[PDB]
Amino acid sequence: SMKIDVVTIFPEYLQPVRQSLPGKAIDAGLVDVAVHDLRRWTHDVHKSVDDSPYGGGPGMVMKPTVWGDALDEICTSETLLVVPTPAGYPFTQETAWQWSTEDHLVIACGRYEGIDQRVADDAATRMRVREVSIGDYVLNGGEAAALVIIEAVLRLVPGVSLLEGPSYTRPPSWRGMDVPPVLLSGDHAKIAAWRAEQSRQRTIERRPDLLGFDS
Amino acid sequence: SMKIDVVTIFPEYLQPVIDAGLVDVAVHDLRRWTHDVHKSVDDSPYGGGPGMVMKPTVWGDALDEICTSETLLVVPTPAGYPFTQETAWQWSTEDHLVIACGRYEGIDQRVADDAATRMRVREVSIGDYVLNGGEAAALVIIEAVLRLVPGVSLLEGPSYTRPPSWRGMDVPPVLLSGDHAKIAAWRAEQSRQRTIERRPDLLG
Ligand SMILES: Nc1nc(Cl)c2nc[nH]c2n1
Ligand SMILES: Nc1nc(Cl)c2nc[nH]c2n1
Repeated sequence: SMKIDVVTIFPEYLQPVRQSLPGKAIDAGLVDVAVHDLRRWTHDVHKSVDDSPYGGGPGMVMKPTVWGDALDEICTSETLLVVPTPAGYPFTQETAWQWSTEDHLVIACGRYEGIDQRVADDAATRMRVREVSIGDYVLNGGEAAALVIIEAVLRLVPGVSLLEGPSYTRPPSWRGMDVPPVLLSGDHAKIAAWRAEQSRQRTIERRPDLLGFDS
Repeated sequence: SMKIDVVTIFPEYLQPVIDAGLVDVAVHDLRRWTHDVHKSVDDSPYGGGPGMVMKPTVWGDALDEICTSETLLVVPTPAGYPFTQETAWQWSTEDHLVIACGRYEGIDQRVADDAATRMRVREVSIGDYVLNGGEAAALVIIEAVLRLVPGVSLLEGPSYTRPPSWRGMDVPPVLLSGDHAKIAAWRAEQSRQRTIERRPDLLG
């Protein structure tokens, strides 16, 4: 069974991990997900986790000291440390398959302008570290990305290309819109071929990159 | 002022949303619009194959109640157009977003096609991986859009803060130099190197 530890300053926000696909995985005993408040490893009265960036710039950077202490306690040499960041390597379906075989994922959720780079650099001297992005958009922090990664990985664990075209179910006519007749015909070869043509049309239109075309 | 309605069979997933003003996020249990005592939301796919397809009659009723002509209907799906920061900026000025969360096998296509005859519909993916359902994607979309609502190229390089020395690693001395033109040039080179290494697709 897999162990996933999530470290965040917003532990309550990782509640969606519950009943859902990850929730079912947890209750089936296929994974254990534990969420940790980063502030647990602070020592000052104000529980500060961030400070202004060296060299200037807007916002705050998360302090290495607190993160270092947290990861010391939670990680081992076998840990795969996942660091969600807009500046990361792309997280893809291939990545999800790869991580689905891991014994222990630790996900370090950052906020503000991110985590002092020395945290990942230091961790990499003792364990495998993967800084990853889940897409080309900006988030306030890594927490929502952690949920996406957990969803993409867990649905692949034992025990749990091109675009899929349109799908239909009953009734065969609805608001004057009919299900494509071929889908009702029971002709496997014809259905297979129609579904391939639909997938091609959709992939060209929506994701031409998947077929090696521009945009 | 933006209103976001999310429709899902997992309302608790999305439930915990700041609470600062002109932004209302309401979550709706899709089972509210089911017709049968079993509260069925999906059915076997026409043409065969694995999985289930979400029912058009249920989704049709839900969207009829929740949507208006002004609504931007967002449908998270792995088969979508890509959701990008450009998309986020566009949607941030919308008065009403409705996010229809379904299982990845899909909502019967007639739902989106019907809706598109009376409102703007956007089927979108948030990346190149499959999720079992659109719920986590909706969280990402809501976050990416709302942080662009006032008061609601190249990769960035490494950042640093106190202490100047930690576990044998010093903050790059240039950042402490007070030469701010040089600091900008150093950061640009860091960005170049990181983009080449991690995201060469961004350079062409
Ligand atoms: N904070 C954060 N984390 C991850 Cl993985 C991201 N992927 C895209 N934007 C992102 N922002
Ligand atoms: N179910 C689902 N939905 C959306 Cl928007 C996705 N975007 C990428 N993978 C996805 N999977």
